Amino acid sequence: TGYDLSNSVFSPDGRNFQVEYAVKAVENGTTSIGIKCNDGVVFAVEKLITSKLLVPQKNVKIQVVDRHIGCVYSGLIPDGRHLVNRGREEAASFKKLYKTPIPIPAFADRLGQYVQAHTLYNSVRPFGVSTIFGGVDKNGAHLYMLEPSGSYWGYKGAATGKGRQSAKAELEKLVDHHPEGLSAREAVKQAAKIIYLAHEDNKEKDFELEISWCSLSETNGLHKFVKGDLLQEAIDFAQKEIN
Amino acid sequence: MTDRYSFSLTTFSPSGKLGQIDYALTAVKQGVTSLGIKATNGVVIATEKKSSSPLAMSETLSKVSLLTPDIGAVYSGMGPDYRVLVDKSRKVAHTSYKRIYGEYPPTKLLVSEVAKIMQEATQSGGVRPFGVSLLIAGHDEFNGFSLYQVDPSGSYFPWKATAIGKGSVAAKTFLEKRWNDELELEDAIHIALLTLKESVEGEFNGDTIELAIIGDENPDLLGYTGIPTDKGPRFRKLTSQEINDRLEAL
Amino acid sequence: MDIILGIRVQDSVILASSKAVTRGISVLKDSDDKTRQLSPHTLMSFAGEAGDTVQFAEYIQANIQLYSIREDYELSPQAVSSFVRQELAKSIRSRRPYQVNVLIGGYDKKKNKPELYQIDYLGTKVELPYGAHGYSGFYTFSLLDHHYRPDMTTEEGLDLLKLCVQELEKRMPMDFKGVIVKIVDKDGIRQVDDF
Amino acid sequence: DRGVSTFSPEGRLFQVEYSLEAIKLGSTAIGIATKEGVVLGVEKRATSPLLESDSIEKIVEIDRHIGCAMSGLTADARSMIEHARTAAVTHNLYYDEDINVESLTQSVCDLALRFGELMSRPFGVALLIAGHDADDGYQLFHAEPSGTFYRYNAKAIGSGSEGAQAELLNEWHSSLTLKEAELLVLKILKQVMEEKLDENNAQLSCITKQDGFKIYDNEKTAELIKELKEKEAAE
Amino acid sequence: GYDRHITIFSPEGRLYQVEYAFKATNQTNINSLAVRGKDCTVVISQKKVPDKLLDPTTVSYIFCISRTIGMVVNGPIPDARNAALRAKAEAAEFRYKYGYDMPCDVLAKRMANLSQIYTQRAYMRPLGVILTFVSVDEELGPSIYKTDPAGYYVGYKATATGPKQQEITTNLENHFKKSKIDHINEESWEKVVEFAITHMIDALGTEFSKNDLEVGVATKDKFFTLSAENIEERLVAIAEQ
Amino acid sequence: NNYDGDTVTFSPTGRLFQVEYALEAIKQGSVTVGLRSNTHAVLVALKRNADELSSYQKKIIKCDEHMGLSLAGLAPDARVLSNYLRQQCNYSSLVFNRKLAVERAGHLLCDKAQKNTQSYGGRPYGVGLLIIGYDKSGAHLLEFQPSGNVTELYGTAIGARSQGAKTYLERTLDTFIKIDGNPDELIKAGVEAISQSLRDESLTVDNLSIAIVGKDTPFTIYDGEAVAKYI
Amino acid sequence: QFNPYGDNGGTILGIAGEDFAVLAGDTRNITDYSINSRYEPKVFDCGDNIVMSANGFAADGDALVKRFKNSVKWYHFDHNDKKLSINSAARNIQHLLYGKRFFPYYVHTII
Amino acid sequence: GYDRALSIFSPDGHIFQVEYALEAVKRGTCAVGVKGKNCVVLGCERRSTLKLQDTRITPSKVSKIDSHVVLSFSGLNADSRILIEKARVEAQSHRLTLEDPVTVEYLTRYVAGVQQRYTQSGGVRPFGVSTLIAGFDPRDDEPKLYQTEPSGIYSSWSAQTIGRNSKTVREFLEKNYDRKEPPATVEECVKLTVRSLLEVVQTGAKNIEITVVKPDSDIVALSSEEINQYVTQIEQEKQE
Amino acid sequence: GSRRYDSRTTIFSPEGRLYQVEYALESISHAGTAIGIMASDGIVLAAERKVTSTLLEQDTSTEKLYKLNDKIAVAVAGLTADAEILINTARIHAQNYLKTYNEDIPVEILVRRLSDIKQGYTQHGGLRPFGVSFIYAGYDDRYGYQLYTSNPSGNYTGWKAISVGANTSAAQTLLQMDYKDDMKVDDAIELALKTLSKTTDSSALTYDRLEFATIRKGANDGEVYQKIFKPQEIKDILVKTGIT
Ligand SMILES: [Cl-]
Repeated sequence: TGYDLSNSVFSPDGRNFQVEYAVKAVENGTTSIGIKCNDGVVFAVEKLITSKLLVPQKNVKIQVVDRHIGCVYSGLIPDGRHLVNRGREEAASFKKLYKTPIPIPAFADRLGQYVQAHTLYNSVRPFGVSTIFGGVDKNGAHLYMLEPSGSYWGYKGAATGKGRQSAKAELEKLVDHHPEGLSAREAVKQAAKIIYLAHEDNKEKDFELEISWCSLSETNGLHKFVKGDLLQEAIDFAQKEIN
Repeated sequence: MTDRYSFSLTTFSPSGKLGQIDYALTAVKQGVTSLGIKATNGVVIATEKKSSSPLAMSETLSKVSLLTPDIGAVYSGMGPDYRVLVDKSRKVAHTSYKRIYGEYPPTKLLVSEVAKIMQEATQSGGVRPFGVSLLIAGHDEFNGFSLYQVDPSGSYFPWKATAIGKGSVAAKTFLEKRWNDELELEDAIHIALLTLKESVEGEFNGDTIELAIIGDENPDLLGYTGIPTDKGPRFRKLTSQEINDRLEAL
Repeated sequence: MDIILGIRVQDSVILASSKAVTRGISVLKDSDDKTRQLSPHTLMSFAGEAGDTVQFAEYIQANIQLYSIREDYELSPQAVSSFVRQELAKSIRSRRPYQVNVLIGGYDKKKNKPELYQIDYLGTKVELPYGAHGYSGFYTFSLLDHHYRPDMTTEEGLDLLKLCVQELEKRMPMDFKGVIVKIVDKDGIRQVDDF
Repeated sequence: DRGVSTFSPEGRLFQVEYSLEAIKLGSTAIGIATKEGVVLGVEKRATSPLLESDSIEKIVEIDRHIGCAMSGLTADARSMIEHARTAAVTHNLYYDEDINVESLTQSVCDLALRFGELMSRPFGVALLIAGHDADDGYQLFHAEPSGTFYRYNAKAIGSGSEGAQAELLNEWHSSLTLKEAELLVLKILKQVMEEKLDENNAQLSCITKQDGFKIYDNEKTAELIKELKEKEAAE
Repeated sequence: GYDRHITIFSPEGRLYQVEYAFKATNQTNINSLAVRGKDCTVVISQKKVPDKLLDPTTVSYIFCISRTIGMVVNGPIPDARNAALRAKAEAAEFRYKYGYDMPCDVLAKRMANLSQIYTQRAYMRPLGVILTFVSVDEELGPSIYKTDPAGYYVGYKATATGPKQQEITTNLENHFKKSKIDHINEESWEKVVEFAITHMIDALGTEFSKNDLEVGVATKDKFFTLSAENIEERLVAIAEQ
Repeated sequence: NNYDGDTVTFSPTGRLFQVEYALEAIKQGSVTVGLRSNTHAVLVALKRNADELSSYQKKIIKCDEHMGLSLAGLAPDARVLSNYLRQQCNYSSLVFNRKLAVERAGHLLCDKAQKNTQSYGGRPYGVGLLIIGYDKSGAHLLEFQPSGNVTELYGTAIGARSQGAKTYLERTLDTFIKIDGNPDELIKAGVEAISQSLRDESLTVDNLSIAIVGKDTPFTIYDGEAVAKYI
Repeated sequence: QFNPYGDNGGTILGIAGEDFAVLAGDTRNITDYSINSRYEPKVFDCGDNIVMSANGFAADGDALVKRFKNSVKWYHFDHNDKKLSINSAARNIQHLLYGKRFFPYYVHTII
Repeated sequence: GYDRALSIFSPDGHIFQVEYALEAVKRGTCAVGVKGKNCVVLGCERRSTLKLQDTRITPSKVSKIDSHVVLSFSGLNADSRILIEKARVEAQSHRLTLEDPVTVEYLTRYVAGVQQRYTQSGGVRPFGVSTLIAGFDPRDDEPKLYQTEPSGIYSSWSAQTIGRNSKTVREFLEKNYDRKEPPATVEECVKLTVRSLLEVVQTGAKNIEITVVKPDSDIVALSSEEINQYVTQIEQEKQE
Repeated sequence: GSRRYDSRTTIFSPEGRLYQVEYALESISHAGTAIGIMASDGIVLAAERKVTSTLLEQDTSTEKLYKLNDKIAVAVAGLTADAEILINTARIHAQNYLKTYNEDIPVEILVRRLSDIKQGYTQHGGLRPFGVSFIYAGYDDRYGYQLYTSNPSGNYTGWKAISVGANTSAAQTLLQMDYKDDMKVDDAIELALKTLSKTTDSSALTYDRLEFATIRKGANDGEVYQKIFKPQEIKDILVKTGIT
């Protein structure tokens, strides 16, 4: 034993226990999700209201990369911010050299290789975040989910954090019941519902819903936050479904 | 990041042993038997092509390697460590010698340069020693034919004949009885094939044996004509057919 | 600075070096000693660009004095001159070269021989019976060629040196305000206070 | 082993807490700030009678308006003094004025936590920095290897510190004269010192606006010791 | 016992981190196979999409390294992509510097030398992957060269990698013992892919749908991966004889 | 236990012990309170002395004309972080002729604190900060933790016994938020909040430290007889 | 060849009274024979009851004034809000200017 | 580069590597310094375990730093060469810039500073060496004798000893050295130095080295026979 | 991080010893014995090759005696590979000194330089020390014939006669017994070989298990000649002295 004390050390299994311990921090965090729709993607996150003193709508968790990519994560919030800061540098240098904005699959590997790099050495710690991200590029909509190991795949729906099993079950129903596809405005409503259903795992404290989206029709392919009437409409829809 | 291992991983134990060097020699002991025999008009180096799978093409894996036109090398121990050493050995033969003096290094000096690389892995920060013992056979104008062994420590010794790896103890005893100072190259090749048969279990033929010589100049292998002083490489790898021919007279 | 001479006689080396220090228009000093003692039996005179001359001389002095302490031993004049030459030969390909010419007069206590070395700013070393830098040689060498003998006494060397200085005072346009003369022999280095 | 900059479970830096233990072993140094000046005094503590005690330099000038006393691993203080002197002179060069005592203290304290894996460990010495400036008048600071500095009306550091500090607690008031402070340092030093206090194994100094920072002669201090003995015998 | 944590020799003359990296290789539980035709080199690999939420088009362990070189990986996807990106960079630089397309075997050696460095230098860990490189080389013809975490590499007539490699290896061994040739004597790559899939079915004892496989084909001057419908067509032909 | 030797090591339950120990240093530190209305933001800090001869450790640091913070924990670390903020505020002014947004200041502190938690050799910051400011979107109050977590709040408190002041503010939320255009009443609410965290000791003239920033109010600190009004 | 300097013209005037001081300057900014601006402020209040003007090449003038104002700000931070005396300001400006000895601020500064 | 903090604090407030460097000094051969009225004498033990030595070429225990200052030591011999070299360089650098040779105090302060730097620098261990530095300041006839040690503390001494059995010779010197009247002549000072070594040395043959430093760069090392005369006279007076 | 695996080669024990230096010396105590003996008219270097084979090519072999310049040579005891690193450094230092001063390097200056390098590996860098002890045999016009030794600590000392490697305790006693100051090279040759013959762990001392060298002013007039003995010449001197 001692294989779990240092990062980048293979145990006799062939496992890197430090990465698996980073996963435990991710599992401890709040629920975040992603939904791929017809012409775009929808992100949503559970924000735990620790106290009444928290200013509503201010501690924004979802982050934009470039103008067309949305990133959300569960786990150690600073680690997620660090990863997005890198993502923005990657997306900036891509656009600088190649003119076109970074494609989503291209962007996904930039994050992937960076997170994987933090499993190669004992002088660094793995990322304590699963990141769900995506957007609209020239080849259409893309949703990705990136783990502490550097592992990522494309997704129809994605979920991570403390309510991930609850969320995943709900996402699987949507995939089955909508083979032809889901619209952007539908996905916003469903995202609101799924976060509300996934809130049963963090039921002690009440929460604040936050949603964002990229959609070719609804937002011109750009990332925008769901605000005001459209947000309240999704909250009402979500509140109706739990009761 | 940064290589934060700036300290030695090989250190002296209370008994005065350098543990990692001893363990590297243990790894060499587990490796497949290779040998070298020096004759009056040539040197022969030989080893068993231990194929990891029958689907693998063992011709692609070269255990016997040309370092310079007149110098060749064979090993026992860890193949990957040998492969990078051959790359470095070829390069150093150019950078620290040919690009200065306009000619290839003599066997002993190239050996010295290889030995230096292996010693540095025994003292430098954040590395283990190389897990190979080399046998370097070669010729140069002023020293003639020579055969050297190089160990993980970086220590090198000149030999008339020797063996390393799996069945070295038995093979060295076999060579001691057969070797004399009047051997011709063909006699040395014959003894090499006899000695190497003792350590090989399975198939024993030109496809499972690798064998090269440092002998006469090969003007057919030079690739060009018109310069009288350039007469071609003394290193020559024996073909699968050439080995089998000599196995009939065995 | 201007005029530096050197002459090796039977049992000593004599170095004559001007006293004038001119800054374009005015003569700022008429008593400047353009020499440094490197070791008890080795003296270096020098001439070249302002600042560089003294900086270089003192740098050499410090290095030889450091060697003398470390080994508890005086380097031979040949060894010191070779060290000095290398420093100048290194200097000439630098970003800003030392613009300094030197004479190294020394008495080798091992061989019991005086030795004069002339080294210019390029690192061009020559051992000589008599030497000079700059325009000094042009006036004096014809006199030295004629009168010099290898078995001369120190007193004969000084007389020949007076004749060289007199010729310089007659035919040179610059007033170099006379010379400080120093003798390097078996007993060490001393200054001829009346010249 | 473990990191040099490691936090303990209580929320303290191990190395900083251990350097504080080294300072407790050091010789006693006492500072007393008054409206007529600040007085700095130290226990020399020679390890043998053959050691020429006047060579023990535990009180040091930083500038004309700032003095400094030390306690602990006194060799560590040399680079701190050098920095303090350089900071004091450099500020005068840039601003054509004396540097504020606090600002000097802050500059010294910025070095303290520059250690890791910069230097390899914290300083093993505490400093009493005493001075005067036009803005805040006579000041006494206590600079630790944690990077923290506290201003004090009076302060004792070293092996007899907590005993001396309790004594300073009672004795200090805002209307002390310089002569009263001098005797008070000598009194408390004599109390906490192992060996009997005299002019050779204890040193005094002060900083006044007029004369600046001055280390006291052994002849001058001897008179203040004799003056102390008589005034204690007087009741 | 720190001789098992970093890449230094144990008393036995063994590198335990290298051996444990070989065990990380089978963590995906995927079996790959590579075979050579006359004009082509075919590589097939099991595709397992366990989660329904996954976009199955993005689940791939086959990579297009250069126009001519393809690579399949046995091991975790982060290390696989680490290797893939590097091999792409190396292939591109090689073409720029030396004026011709990087051969499959040279790339395999270069990647193997990199993997050797991680076995000697302590700060760098080995990648827990086995890289099987495939091409139709302009000099050597159809080529399969495989690299592991030990920094070992060798050319192959055919090969197999994964948890059930031995069953596949022996199946292939027995076929080449009959035919007595170093390749699949077949004109079209389509039939060589059919051979590959058939002999994986026989070795593993499992039937495959179009979404259970992943196929890569190397021909002269291009390497390409088959779509689900291209594989389906392949599976139809197998079933009809 | 075995996973607290450095910051680079996760525990088996996914915890960073060195960060948690740095967090502990804040709880040992003296209490400080932050609260705001729509017009003004206020810091109230209980300063701590070594003994009766010593001065009271300053708790509040000014970062710009429109921004500043109160500290709790290692004061040198607050000096480093406040100096970083001063520079970032200053860079925003010099380059963009733009006062730095309080939210963006929090984001910068978060990211600076994060790099220390992922790399080998270094250590986490051992200090908690309460940043107040007035920018283009009105009054703000942030809570910085050296884990990296920065949180915008109406009111809060950090340090020893801070839970008492934090409960009081949680009750008073609806009252003090409405104290617009009245700095003295907002300070009174802060002074009354910090009073809930006191035991044995009470607020004296050289013990209390108050700062305020607002609409037409630069960040100004009040110490000594300037805070005698509020005692 | 690129010439990094320019002449923006203008004229300034400082006069020290017994208990006061004035620093005047025209508001015209020019290049060659053209007027750039008829009102471009040249004399600036830098805080701490100090006024400053760096006349000549306006870009270097604006740069220096900007840096001194910044020096005043950091003087307050580093030294407990102490007032920067006019003599101290002057010495600080010497170091700013001399800092670019070998690529000067092409300005005549008056405070 | 190798950055590892080797010299660090322990829970009890000690830097063990500095303290273990002192243990290396305790192992080293005894060195002694005694200053008279117009001279300083540096005595040094040579352990007689090593015979068949070439005493012409073997590194002498006392080293000249400049023509007016000397340095002896106890502890690791290899380590002492590094300090001596640095000191010698600084002595010539001081002459070059200040146009005046080092004071004995200055030279000591430099060597002590170097020793200190090695106790809080990454990747390095402390010097296992204590030194005795002695000499006369330029144009000054007052004798100077200083001591340094691995920690970097230094101080001046009327007389002092370092190395193995230094406790015994310090005991001797503490009763035999009078401050009010130090050894008035060179003879008296050398005699007291030889006497103090004879408490520890074993045989008074080639095991004692003596170096006498006088004002104005007058440094001479005594020969075997000259020292042997002191050894003879001391014991003949002792037989009474 | 990396700290976990750091042996810490450059630290003091509680007793004030350098662990790695002590263990390096223990390593050297198993190496083949090398002996140096200085006479009035020259120096002798004799050294024992370690358990050789019959198939070792002895005439082209060099494990013990190396040439630094025309005036100075060294006998090695310990890791041959480590010694060769240091030997090439020393060879360069000698040529650097020659280039700078146009005079051959004095023996002690070369010895000090090498010894300072070894010292560096014990005080800083975190690397293991060189597991080598040298005997330096050399001549210069200042001190004449000189014998020195250096070891992994970087400490060096001068000698009239000295042994390094195996059985030095026994060897040094035998040398101390038969050595005299007025001795000559031919006598020193005999003493060196007699000492090895008695201290050797082998059954008998033969030509094939020895390297041998002499630095002599036995060169035509005032100059010095290094003679690295050939296998046949070592065989001849063994018969002459009466060992075989
Ligand atoms: Cl390569």
